[PDB]
Amino acid sequence: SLSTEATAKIVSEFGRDANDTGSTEVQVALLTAQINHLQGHFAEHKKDHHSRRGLLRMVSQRRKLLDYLKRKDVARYTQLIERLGLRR
Amino acid sequence: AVVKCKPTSPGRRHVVKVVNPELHKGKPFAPLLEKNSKSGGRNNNGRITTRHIGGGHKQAYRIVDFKRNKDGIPAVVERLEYDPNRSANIALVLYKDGERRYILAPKGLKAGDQIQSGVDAAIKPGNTLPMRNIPVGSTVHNVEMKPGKGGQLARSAGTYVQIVARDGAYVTLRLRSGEMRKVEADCRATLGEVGNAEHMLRVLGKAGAARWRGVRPTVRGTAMNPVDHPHGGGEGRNFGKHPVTPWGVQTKGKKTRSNKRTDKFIVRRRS
Amino acid sequence: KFCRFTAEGVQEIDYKDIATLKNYITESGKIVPSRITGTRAKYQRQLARAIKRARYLSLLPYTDRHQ
Amino acid sequence: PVIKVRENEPFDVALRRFKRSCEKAGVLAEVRRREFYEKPTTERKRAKASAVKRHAKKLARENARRTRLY
Amino acid sequence: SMQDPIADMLTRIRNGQAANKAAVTMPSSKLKVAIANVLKEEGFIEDFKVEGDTKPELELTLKYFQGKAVVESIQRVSRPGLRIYKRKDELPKVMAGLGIAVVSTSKGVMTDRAARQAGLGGEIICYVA
Amino acid sequence: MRHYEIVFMVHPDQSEQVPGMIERYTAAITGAEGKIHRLEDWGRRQLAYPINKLHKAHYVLMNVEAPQEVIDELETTFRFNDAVIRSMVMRTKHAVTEASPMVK
RNA sequence: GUUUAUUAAAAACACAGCACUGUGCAAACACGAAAGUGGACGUAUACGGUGUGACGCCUGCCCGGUGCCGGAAGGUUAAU
RNA sequence: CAAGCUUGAGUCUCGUAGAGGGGGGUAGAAUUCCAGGUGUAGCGGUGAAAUGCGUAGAGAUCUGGAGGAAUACCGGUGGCGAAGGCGGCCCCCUGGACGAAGACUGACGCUCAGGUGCGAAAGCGUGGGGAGCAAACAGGAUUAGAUACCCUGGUAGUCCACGCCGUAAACGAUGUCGACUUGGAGGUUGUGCCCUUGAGGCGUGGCUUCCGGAGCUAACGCGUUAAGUCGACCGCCUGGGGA
Ligand SMILES: [Mg+2]
Ligand SMILES: [Mg+2]
Ligand SMILES: [Mg+2]
Ligand SMILES: [Mg+2]
Ligand SMILES: [Mg+2]
Ligand SMILES: [Mg+2]
Ligand SMILES: [Mg+2]
Ligand SMILES: [Mg+2]
Ligand SMILES: [Mg+2]
Ligand SMILES: [Mg+2]
Ligand SMILES: [Mg+2]
Ligand SMILES: [Mg+2]
Ligand SMILES: [Mg+2]
Ligand SMILES: [Mg+2]
Ligand SMILES: [Mg+2]
Ligand SMILES: [Mg+2]
Ligand SMILES: [Mg+2]
Ligand SMILES: [Mg+2]
Ligand SMILES: [Mg+2]
Ligand SMILES: [Mg+2]
Ligand SMILES: [Mg+2]
Ligand SMILES: [Mg+2]
Ligand SMILES: [Mg+2]
Ligand SMILES: [Mg+2]
Ligand SMILES: [Mg+2]
Ligand SMILES: [Mg+2]
Ligand SMILES: [Mg+2]
Ligand SMILES: [Mg+2]
Ligand SMILES: [Mg+2]
Repeated sequence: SLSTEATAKIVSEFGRDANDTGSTEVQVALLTAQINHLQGHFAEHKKDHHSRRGLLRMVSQRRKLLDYLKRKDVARYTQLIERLGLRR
Repeated sequence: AVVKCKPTSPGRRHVVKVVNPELHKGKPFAPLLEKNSKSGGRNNNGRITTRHIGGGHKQAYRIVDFKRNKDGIPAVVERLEYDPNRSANIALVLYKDGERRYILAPKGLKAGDQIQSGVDAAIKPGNTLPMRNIPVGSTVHNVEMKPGKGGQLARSAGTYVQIVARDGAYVTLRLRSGEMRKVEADCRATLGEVGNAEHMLRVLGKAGAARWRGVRPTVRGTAMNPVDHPHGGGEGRNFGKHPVTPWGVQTKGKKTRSNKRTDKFIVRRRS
Repeated sequence: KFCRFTAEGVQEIDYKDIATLKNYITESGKIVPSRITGTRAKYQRQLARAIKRARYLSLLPYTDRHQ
Repeated sequence: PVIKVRENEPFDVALRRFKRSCEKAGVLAEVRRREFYEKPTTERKRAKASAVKRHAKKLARENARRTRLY
Repeated sequence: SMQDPIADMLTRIRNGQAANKAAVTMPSSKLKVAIANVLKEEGFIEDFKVEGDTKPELELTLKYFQGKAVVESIQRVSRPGLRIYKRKDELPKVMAGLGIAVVSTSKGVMTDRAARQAGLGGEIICYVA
Repeated sequence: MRHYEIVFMVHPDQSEQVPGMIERYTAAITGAEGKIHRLEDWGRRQLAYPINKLHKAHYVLMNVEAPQEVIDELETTFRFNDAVIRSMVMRTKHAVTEASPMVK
């Protein structure tokens, strides 16, 4: 997973109070950072199906989490997509 | 990278092509080029010695350094090129002082890598140093039989020779054929194996691809005449004699080796 | 359940120690089962790994003879 | 396995010590199971059956004491 | 996942009656309090008291007559997979009148007799006998 | 960074230049910014089993806090060198600075 | 595609694919009384020879006999 | 439809165990061959025999070398993992689970027809490897016959990398989640406090084993990890053959 320093930096830069640690944007940023970091892992060890399922679970949670945010209020979801780089 | 081709036509039905995108596109290094005319299988008498040879496409002999006896100065590889005179690829390596040469491309080496020769070098694919410093069990390539003669052993597309023993003056190594042969310790060999390993995966696809390589078709002996070949003759697809060469030498099983000078070096015959 | 460690609190068996580690191997170089030693499940599990490390480092023999 | 006879030891006790050492080491019991091949399927079957029998015999022995005075 | 608080309450009270529990504590709700009022007005339960500020809990006390439980069968009729709505003249009759069928109507959560007297239907919730 | 523990045996034939090897290794570690905490040679002693037809080797132990790159470089150096027979590397979570049960 | 110019253009040869065998380099082999050359300014993923001939399912049994290889325990055995 | 809330759910901060997965190295036991030395008439095998290996020196013993697979004891109704499955050691990357206390996110929650992915072994293609075991096959043996069980050899296979099928008694013959409903004896792994004089005691969690009360079942049996009473969803069954 992400290192403590990286997680703290992401939480500080994506949280309103820099101490939320669990808000929608913070969770999305953490999941995207983990997925991007594991993208380079799933190129030399393509047979790691015991971690590919975990990555798929993370992707599914992120998608359900983003859909909930979009349904609840489309005012930061559009900004979060542009700021983080997600296709949708 | 082997690429299957679409069956748009006969001849294209069964072709596969080994493609390396890292190969340089354009003219090679002109100063190291030379001339290599097609012999055609004729010796200096006009007689065909090795038949089934002729035609093809024009080639040019590129000077490839098989010795690498420059101790000290480390060089850097710039690009890779396809040598039509061999099955492997040639890396254009330039020294820090202005000097470019062609070296046999190792397996893992790519553009921008650095290689140092001499016997003060470090264990790394591409470096050259005598057997007195190469650790036992290493997979060297381009091995020299005698000091200063040049690399001759395991310099094909994907061949290598593994060291198994070294009792001071002689070092025992297993060649690609599968047999052990003692060599002088002062001989030099490049580290690692040659780069292009998928060469055996290619298939010509059509008869034309063989004429491109420059090999004439081979005619079976049984379809010839008795005067032309021992296997020839008959009122059909008849064959009633042991398979032999056109010059009356047994083909299946007959071991043709009479060199007794180089017999103390061979440890065990290939199996 | 660490019978040999209740009054000591080692909490970590080190392969460097051999004086208090050779008591867990018989004369034939075999580890005495926890059923007999009365060792905790985690302590015996890590002591086995420590003994394996010692055997790799040639601190304890694998067999009695070991020719 | 390695049993060296001490100074001034009778042959009977010297051989008895060797026999006891072999029995404790379990050398004769290892060949009897390594002579043939046992698949993991039947190995786990035997292990489970042995555990169940060992559990049941102990339970029956402990539960049979509080009955049948003599 | 908890998808029917009323069914959970019915299961809890039935299990308490089966296991001879004095009272059954559980998270409460407005509909739970409304159903408990009907259950207490018919003598099926002893009493109940909501306890809590942020997370209210119902603490229903069961009633035991001569050992045997007073309530025989409490069956959830309209479950949140098949809604059942009945008119005023189509209301059920548990044990020909000896049991009740709680019905939530426009005027509140009343019983069969109250609904028939008022002259309006509603949707049933559960049968208590 | 990560804390490592390297214990290596080398041949008795060159048991006089072992301090030179130790000095070179610790110089490389401190150049690669590794905090060496514990280092001690156990001397020459017998082996449990004969290794390479010799029964007495020389033991050296070193607990350091060095980066993975220099740890891999040291492992490759040990593999390349024929003087060192066998080297074991462990990854410890804490920087132990206590004496070995060996040295007493 | 090629094949008997000038009665046979085909089911005849070749073919990519496949199998076996020899070949450690001063390599096997061939032309040469020899030098030397081709193989090849190549190095067992290469070369030569022998079989079948894109591709899908397969190559089942047998060394009695003739070849080939491994062994020199015993018999015979030239020149000397 | 719009506002709220944390009890559902998800996240942070710290530790804990684990044959969880992928990749690379390293060390012995053991089997099989190669070379050498000592050594002579047997070795192997079965209820018994012979095929087989032996005077060309077998088997045995010792030395050195070659190569493959798995890692004796630890090792357990023990652990991990959705399942299949996972067992020397070390390193590199990584998934998952639990607990002490702390704050927010505020229903974001469960299931799932199509769809996708993983998926024992056996099997097929390419390029290698091949020590032992072993289909097919060869010989011996019992038997009326024995195309088998037994014995002597032995190819594919078992091994590696990338590919293809998606089959099992893929079993707990029990689809996922929620809460409710007496107990005893344990196993593993945290955590709080007590004089921790012993694996001393009192509580609280996660996984799992055995017995058993009520209840259920045609019975066996399940029985807080229900096959006890429910709620949400999917799949399947409607006589045996034909299939
Ligand atoms: Mg040819
Ligand atoms: Mg051909
Ligand atoms: Mg013909
Ligand atoms: Mg002619
Ligand atoms: Mg002739
Ligand atoms: Mg003919
Ligand atoms: Mg003819
Ligand atoms: Mg004919
Ligand atoms: Mg004939
Ligand atoms: Mg002839
Ligand atoms: Mg035509
Ligand atoms: Mg014509
Ligand atoms: Mg020549
Ligand atoms: Mg033909
Ligand atoms: Mg064919
Ligand atoms: Mg045939
Ligand atoms: Mg014969
Ligand atoms: Mg002969
Ligand atoms: Mg982890
Ligand atoms: Mg489906
Ligand atoms: Mg398989
Ligand atoms: Mg066999
Ligand atoms: Mg057999
Ligand atoms: Mg295969
Ligand atoms: Mg099925
Ligand atoms: Mg089933
Ligand atoms: Mg699901
Ligand atoms: Mg589990
Ligand atoms: Mg029971």
